[PDB]
Amino acid sequence: ALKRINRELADLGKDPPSSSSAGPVGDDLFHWQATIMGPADSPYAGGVFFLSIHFPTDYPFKPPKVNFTTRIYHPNINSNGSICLDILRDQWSPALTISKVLLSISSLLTDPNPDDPLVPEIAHVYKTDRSRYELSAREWTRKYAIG
Amino acid sequence: TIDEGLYSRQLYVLGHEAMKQMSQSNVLIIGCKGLGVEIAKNVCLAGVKSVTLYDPQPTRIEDLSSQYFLTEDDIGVPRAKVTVSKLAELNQYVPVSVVDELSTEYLKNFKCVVVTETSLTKQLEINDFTHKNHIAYIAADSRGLFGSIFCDFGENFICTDTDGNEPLTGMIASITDDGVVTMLEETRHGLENGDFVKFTEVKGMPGLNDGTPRKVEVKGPYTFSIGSVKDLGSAGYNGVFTQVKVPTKISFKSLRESLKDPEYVYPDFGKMMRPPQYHIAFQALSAFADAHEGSLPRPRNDIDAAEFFEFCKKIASTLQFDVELDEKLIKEISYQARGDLVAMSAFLGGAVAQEVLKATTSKFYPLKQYFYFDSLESLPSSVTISEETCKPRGCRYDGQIAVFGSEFQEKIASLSTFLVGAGAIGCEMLKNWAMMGVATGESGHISVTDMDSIEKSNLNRQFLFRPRDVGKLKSECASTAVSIMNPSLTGKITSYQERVGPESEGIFGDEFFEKLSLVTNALDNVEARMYVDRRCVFFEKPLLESGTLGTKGNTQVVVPHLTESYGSSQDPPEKSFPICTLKNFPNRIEHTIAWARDLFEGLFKQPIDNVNMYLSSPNFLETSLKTSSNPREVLENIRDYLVTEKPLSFEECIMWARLQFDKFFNNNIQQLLFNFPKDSVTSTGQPFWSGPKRAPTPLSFDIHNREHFDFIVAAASLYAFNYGLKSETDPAIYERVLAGYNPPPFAPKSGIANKDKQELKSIADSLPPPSSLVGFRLTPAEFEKDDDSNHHIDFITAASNLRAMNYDITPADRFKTKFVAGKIVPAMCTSTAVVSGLVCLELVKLVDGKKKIEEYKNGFFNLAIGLFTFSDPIASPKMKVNGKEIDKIWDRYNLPDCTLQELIDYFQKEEGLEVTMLSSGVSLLYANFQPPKKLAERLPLKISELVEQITKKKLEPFRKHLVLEICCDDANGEDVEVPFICIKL
Amino acid sequence: MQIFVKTLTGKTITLEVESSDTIDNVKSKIQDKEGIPPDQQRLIFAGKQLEDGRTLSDYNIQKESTLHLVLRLRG
Ligand SMILES: Nc1ncnc2c1ncn2[C@@H]1O[C@H](COP(=O)(O)OP(=O)(O)OP(=O)(O)O)[C@@H](O)[C@H]1O
Ligand SMILES: [Mg+2]
Ligand SMILES: [Mg+2]
Repeated sequence: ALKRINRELADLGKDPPSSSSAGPVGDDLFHWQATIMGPADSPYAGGVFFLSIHFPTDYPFKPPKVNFTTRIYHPNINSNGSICLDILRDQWSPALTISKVLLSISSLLTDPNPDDPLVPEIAHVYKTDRSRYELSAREWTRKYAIG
Repeated sequence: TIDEGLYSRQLYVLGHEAMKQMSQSNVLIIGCKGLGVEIAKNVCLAGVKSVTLYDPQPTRIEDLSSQYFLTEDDIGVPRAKVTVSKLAELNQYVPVSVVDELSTEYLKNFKCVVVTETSLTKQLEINDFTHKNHIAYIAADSRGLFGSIFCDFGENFICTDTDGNEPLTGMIASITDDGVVTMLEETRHGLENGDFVKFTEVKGMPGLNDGTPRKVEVKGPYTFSIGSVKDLGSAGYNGVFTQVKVPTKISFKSLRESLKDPEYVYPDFGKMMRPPQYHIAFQALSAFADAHEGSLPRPRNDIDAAEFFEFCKKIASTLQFDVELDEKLIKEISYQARGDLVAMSAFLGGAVAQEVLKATTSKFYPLKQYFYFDSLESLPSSVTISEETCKPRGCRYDGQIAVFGSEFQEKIASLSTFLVGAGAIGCEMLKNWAMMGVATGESGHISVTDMDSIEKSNLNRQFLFRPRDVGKLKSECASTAVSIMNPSLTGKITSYQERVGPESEGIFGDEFFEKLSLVTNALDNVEARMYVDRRCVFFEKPLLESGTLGTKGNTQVVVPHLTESYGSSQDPPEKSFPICTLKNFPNRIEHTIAWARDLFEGLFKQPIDNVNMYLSSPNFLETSLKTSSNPREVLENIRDYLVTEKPLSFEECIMWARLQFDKFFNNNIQQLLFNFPKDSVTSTGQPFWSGPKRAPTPLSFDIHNREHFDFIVAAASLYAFNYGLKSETDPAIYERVLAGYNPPPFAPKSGIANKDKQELKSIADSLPPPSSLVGFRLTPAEFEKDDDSNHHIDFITAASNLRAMNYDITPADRFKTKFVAGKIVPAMCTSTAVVSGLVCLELVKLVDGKKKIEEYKNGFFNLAIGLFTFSDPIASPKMKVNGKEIDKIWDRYNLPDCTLQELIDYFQKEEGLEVTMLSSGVSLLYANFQPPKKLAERLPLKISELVEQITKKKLEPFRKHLVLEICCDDANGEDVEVPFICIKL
Repeated sequence: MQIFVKTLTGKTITLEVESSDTIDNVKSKIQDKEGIPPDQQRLIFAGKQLEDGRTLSDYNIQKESTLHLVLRLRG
């Protein structure tokens, strides 16, 4: 557990994630605060989104608990920061690193999946009125994800 | 009329119909020695109609070797008479009687007949009658480290269930015209060739919805075939298939016929030539007993062994057995003829009780027909076993001394064990230890720890407890009961009510552990198992793990420096459903049950906690405004539960329950259908509500409907409990109050700055001040499945069934809802007995100090199919460090409480390794990539001081060591694993 | 003509393509340059996911357009 977590942390340190920066909170290895940079050619642009990662005691045999802290207007992310990611609930295997999870979350931010949504109203707006969805996403990422 | 309050765990293994049929069967038991009493105990706990005992032989001292209902005051009294009184107390629904004489015709009164400690002629006489009258006949025998079971249920036994697995069911994607049924994406049907299935909710092929079973021809992990469906239709879309289980006919042979041509059951495939030897050996034993006035061969006597071998030769010649007799094994059987071990008795008693249940309930696949077992690997080899040492000493341990000898008895009597948990396995382990004489010497001792209390449902498989003991601590009751069984254990047993975990290290510290000899786990969760395994690995103590699940069981042994630990193996984790599936799109009853549990927690538990915390913590609002993920939710909960919706009577509680019904079963569904209409399509043009997504429909409140009324009653009762009001159950008040209710209008909303903080502040200041409410608290609802008067399971069942009605899912009853929501683990008394027997058979190996890894056996078994298997433990992995052989698990570094710099220099100069990471507990003490200033501040500090500074908590006075995890790189930069560090404070 | 494909890590890959080129050909080029199997490539342009069997012109891709290469995840 501890050795695997430190190996992942060192791997992150050796090769910078460029678009991400994860590190332990204080000195606790089972609580990380990660940062994600919004994709440039998306409404979530010029934005900094903070995520909290809680490694379970049985890591890597149980999925880490990843929750958004910054408010985001996304069909697959609710108000509590819960992320509709398949690799975090039942598809988890002891072979996925935190860098892979961050890349998956960045891809999710790149394009939502409204056919299996978590916030039905946002998904409905996205499917029906695309321009209003874009405007709302830009407003939210300007109000919350900046400063 | 099954008392589900007592058979709660057993019904999940057998079922309602099985137990109903079981409660109409009579069981006769011939022989009341250790095996007979074990069988009777298991049967009585099972719940048969009644039990009758027959054993007129007067008691003898040696009989106490494995009979735990006999005391030294009963010498000279018939065993049945002195055992019936104690057996009658186990279960109040199962009368126990005694018969002084047996007549053949009398046997017609019983459904099953179990025979032990009976000569072969009498067994033949009994079987010749019980076979032709269709009476199940089971014969069991235990000789030292050997055991035999024989079953005969008649010529036309009907077995309804042959494996005990639930019928297989699944969701279909498409069925071609040629019967090719395909499962959904990434879904395995699991069917096997020749199975029968029935289809329902099939679109495009209505003919398959009739329900007639059809043959299955598996074509792959995702597809199978059913034959030709040409007439019914061309292609079928979606639908659900469910397996159908057909009864099987099993034909048994009588004992007289089966003696010549037996049909064996092999408990292990590594030794397949033995059962033919035991078949001759046991018959030779019977002949020898008949030829010496029922006197078995004396322990470790050569003359008797030779005579027994001559009898074996004669029998083999007579029966035309074309098998060469193994002289060593047969003479070993001769030596241990008079042995009587409590472990073997427990194992065979569990097995035979399960066979009795199979005979009565016509369930599971029975043994067919001979089952010969031996644990000869357990015979000690580090002590002297001979005629002089094994002769009886006129004590209650003669049955065990006849197998192990006096020196091994002295070794056992000085053990210092540590038992974790006091559940069913704990009770069986304590019984076995008391019978074996464990820790009865001057230097012996026993320690048992368990923080739980006795409950009604626990009495079904924990025979050391009685209804008068409900509500008391398990450890004290178990210790007192075992002290009663064996008086010599008076003062040698200590009972703790402490949970084994990080917080109890002040009690189970270095001093406590250094004196132990072995640790035995009887836990039911993986966290505690892992913790105890880590403690044993650190302290290098033998560990005995055992687990059960329904009729399945396993036992594992961990030996220092020999095998791997418990944590080196990974088990499948719990399945958690995606949040999106639960929140909006459920398709199975499990999803609705999980949603109902979440609703219960969010309605009756979390808002109450928030209200209580607001009235206690002076600075709760400010902390919540910037700490919680939804301060507005917390403020709204506080307002609603304090001022806005505070009930003044139970009528207001009923109105609130009605409002919540509308909120959760009528309005949210309308909103969802407004966002995604039933005719909407996905981005690819496919219909949205297709496949795993079922279109919901809002519910209209009908008071006459049962489910609606149940939900209203449960919600109102729980709300009244929260506010401490007087609830009621008469339907008249509910019907009167709900008649005058006007539903507020609701229309789905299409949607379409910093003032929000101002609104939050306005809400906050609108709340009453904490000073105005002193001494006022709201009682939260803590989930409790085992109580049927708190409306918890009732509410969960009602909510789950209502949501199932929303999505057209088949509702479940309160039984299945309690099983799913409560995470109830099915349990049986027979499985517990078997695992205890196996663990106690490994315990003697541990005591003897066996070194080779081939002499230990991890065991697995499934009693639903009569499967037993044993495999050698996995050796601990080795590694190369600095050109030396290091054990990955059982090796460590011992260092003083030196400074961090000194530790790094030691690892550099001694092991030639560069330290890159050093951590203790859950804190990162040192990392190679930290800024130089931090390291220069931390380098010259001692390890203890560094840990205290980083963890911000002083070390406890009882702390005597530190366990450090270190990751280091070699000279070339290649990562090399190293064992942990044991800093001595 | 020329197009740009942006990855999840901020990298920009320049490709020489024609408006008539199929999506399969572009995925083949991306596999040749980055080694990512086509089955795992999710190409996005102007908020629409490129589908196999079509051409760039079907998506109105013109001089120096920008695409996104993301992973395949559903649920
Ligand atoms: N960490 C622990 N430390 C000490 N005892 C424990 C620990 N975890 C579980 N136990 C005890 O282990 C025993 C487990 O036995 P068992 O599961 O049969 O009982 P139960 O959990 O009370 O019953 P049931 O599961 O049938 O509702 C219980 O006495 C439980 O108190
Ligand atoms: Mg309990
Ligand atoms: Mg339990």
